[PDB]
Amino acid sequence: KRELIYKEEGQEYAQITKMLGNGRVEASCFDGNKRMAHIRGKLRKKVWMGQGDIILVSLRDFQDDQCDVVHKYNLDEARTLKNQGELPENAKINE
Amino acid sequence: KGIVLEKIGIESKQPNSAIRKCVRVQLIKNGKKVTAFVPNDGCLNFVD
Amino acid sequence: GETEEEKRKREFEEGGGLPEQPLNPDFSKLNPLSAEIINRQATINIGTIGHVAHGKSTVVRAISGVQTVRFKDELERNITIKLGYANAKIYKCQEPTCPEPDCYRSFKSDKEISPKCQRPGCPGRYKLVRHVSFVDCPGHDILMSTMLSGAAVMDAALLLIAGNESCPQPQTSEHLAAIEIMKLKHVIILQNKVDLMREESALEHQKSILKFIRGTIADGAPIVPISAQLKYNIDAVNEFIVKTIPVPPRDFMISPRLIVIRSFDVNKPGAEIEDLKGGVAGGSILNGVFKLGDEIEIRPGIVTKDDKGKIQCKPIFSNIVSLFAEQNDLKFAVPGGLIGVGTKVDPTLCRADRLVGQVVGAKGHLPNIYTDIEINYFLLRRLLGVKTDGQKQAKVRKLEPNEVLMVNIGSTATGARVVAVKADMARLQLTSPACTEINEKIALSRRIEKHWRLIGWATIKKGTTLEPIA
Amino acid sequence: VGLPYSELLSRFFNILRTNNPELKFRIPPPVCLRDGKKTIFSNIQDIAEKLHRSPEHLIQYLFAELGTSGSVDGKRLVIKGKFQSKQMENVLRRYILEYVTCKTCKSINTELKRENRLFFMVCKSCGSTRSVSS
RNA sequence: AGCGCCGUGGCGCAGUGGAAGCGCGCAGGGCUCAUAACCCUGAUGUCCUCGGAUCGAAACCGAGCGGCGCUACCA
Ligand SMILES: Nc1nc2c(ncn2[C@@H]2O[C@H](COP(=O)(O)OP(=O)(O)CP(=O)(O)O)[C@@H](O)[C@H]2O)c(=O)[nH]1
Ligand SMILES: [Mg+2]
Ligand SMILES: [Mg+2]
Repeated sequence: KRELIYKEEGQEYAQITKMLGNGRVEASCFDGNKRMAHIRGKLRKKVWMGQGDIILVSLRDFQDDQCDVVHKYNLDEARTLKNQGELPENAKINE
Repeated sequence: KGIVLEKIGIESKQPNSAIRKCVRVQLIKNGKKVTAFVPNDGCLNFVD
Repeated sequence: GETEEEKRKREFEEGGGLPEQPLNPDFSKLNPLSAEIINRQATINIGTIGHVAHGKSTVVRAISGVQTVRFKDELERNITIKLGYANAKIYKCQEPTCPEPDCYRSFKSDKEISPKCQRPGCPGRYKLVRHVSFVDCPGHDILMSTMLSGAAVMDAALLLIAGNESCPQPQTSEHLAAIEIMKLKHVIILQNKVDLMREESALEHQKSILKFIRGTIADGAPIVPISAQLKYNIDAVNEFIVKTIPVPPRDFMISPRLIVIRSFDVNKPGAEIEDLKGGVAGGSILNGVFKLGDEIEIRPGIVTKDDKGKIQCKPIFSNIVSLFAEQNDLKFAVPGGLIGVGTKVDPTLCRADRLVGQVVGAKGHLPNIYTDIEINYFLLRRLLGVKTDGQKQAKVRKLEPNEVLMVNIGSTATGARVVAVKADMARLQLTSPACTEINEKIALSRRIEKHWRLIGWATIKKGTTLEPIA
Repeated sequence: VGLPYSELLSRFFNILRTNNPELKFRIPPPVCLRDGKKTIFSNIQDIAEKLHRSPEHLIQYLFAELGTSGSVDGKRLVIKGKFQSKQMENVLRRYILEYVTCKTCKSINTELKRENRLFFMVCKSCGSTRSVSS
């Protein structure tokens, strides 16, 4: 049972609103924005991202319009984070 | 010569994977907009 | 622990009740405000005009309380073709102690002669100022004929303008102009939406309303802020109805006539035929007083085409079986009020759209059907009811020979063809017959943008008559 | 002369202020609960009570815009299907636009009632006569 | 308002007269390297409500309810 990862100073939690083609996604960041994210390396074709699943995405200082996914939460670290309260708790996502 | 408008990071091709750091520049001579890549490790934060 | 109905019945018996009309009263001494006339009939016709989808049946239902039905599946919501009706009795308090603005109170036709004052702390009883009829008119662009027919029937007018929407709505202007055509110079203005508007937005709307009504024939029309749904400021409207509209000159000297506008068949389904009723012509009587047991004929009547294609008119003779007005069966009917003449006319002759816009004459007179009617016409400079997106208003073009125009002679809905056009005169040949009695106020409209658009006015001065076959 | 007009306007404004000194931003945040091939709307009772509409009619409209069927448990709606909160939010907004919100006046007091057999929703804040059934 | 209908297992149809029906659904396992297609097997219903005839009614019918298509708002 691998430990979860918390957020650090520019890497923030988000939810896939719906996944884009050609290796992109649209992530509603839990800041109020419907940002566009790129599926990074280390994560492209080994950990499949499903529409509607809480994830971690790194912002870029020099583009706030687009960001890149980093780590994925398999709805278990996600529910535990919602219990702890790392995200605005109005947008509750669960199975 | 040109003037920097915004700082776009352009996504790499297939066999590689990186976010190559670049910049939109409007050329002073005519005004056409061109994307230019900026070669070095810690060079982007020098573009200003 | 008395039931509400028992209380209402006791208040009705204490309030004077509903008297029964004398079977033979002295007629030359009958004024439109007499008790035999006022407590049971509506003597002044009051209409409502406005743009589509703002609420006119709403205002009338708030005022009187008699619903306009709004029938026919699709027509429960979108638009109606027939006019809406409602009887309103205007009551004012006798007590000078209660302030005048809330003294007036409009009630249903079933109300007593003197209902109590519902204002708290006021023991005085109400007095019936006048009984009025309400002619609701569907304000749509597609529907032109019934608006003009009712406006002919009308005697005073109420224009409705919405608050939040655009100020110079063209349908309101068209209806006001049509009212000005048919000799109606008594209109009161109502701002339907004020609750959703600000104190300065309402003032700007009022300034726009005043700016609109400067070049119109009606000049000093009172303006009233009213609420259709909130059910407030009706007593003041009753006051304005009383003050700014007097009784049009109408006595019993004029010869009897009638104008059917709607046609009602009394055939209740499910009941056996051995117990039936006669066919009803819903008519406005602007002249003539009708009694029980009077023989009367529909002049344009049966319209037929011979084998050669010629037009024959068989007048529809009829014995008056009943004259239903307001709420109760009444002996005499006051001219200038919508009344159902239930005669022994065939029920199928009155199914839905058969007796609409048809003149009728009591025995002792012979109105004439015309095939050719030569008219004195006049036009305006720009059309009304058309929204031009920032350009000049559509300018009326002169008449062309051999053209179909909707000519509404009073109520009669006819589509005429032009034989010739002159400087002030024109000649029209009609397909559907129309009869003329004295002059009849006529409205003209043409087909340019799909549907009918009003153009001006006209009056018949001569024509070719067809002697009816008896 | 418009002098006998603005006076009644002032009286009407005074009556409006006295009767309704308050004179919707109360739509619940839609919690779409997606269990794989299953969908759960557990807050449906809260939306139904915060828009003054019975849950039966809301569920019927849901199964009219969405071509599926579902079960009600306890307050909660379970529909075995994969669907986004985007479309749920859009359908809720459209329902509010044509059912919860009155078209003639900006109000929520209106409720579903019946006048011969057609469904006639009627207003309470003003008392209008509208119909939204299809 | 009357007429022509209907009343479901989650949805759709069906016989109405011997009395819980089938597909679409969904759960489960089966084929498959694997998914879909396809196999097979389940747990759920006042066949709307009150009655009357019947050895028997969900069914034949009436006296009523709700939803409808017309006729047509039928003073
Ligand atoms: N907010 C508000 N709504 C009103 C007001 N008056 C009427 N309405 C509403 O506007 C809508 C139109 O009502 P309606 O009487 O049917 O309009 P109509 O005159 O019959 C249509 P037409 O003009 O073609 O004849 C109704 O929903 C009514 O309740 C009002 O004063 N304020
Ligand atoms: Mg990449
Ligand atoms: Mg009407």
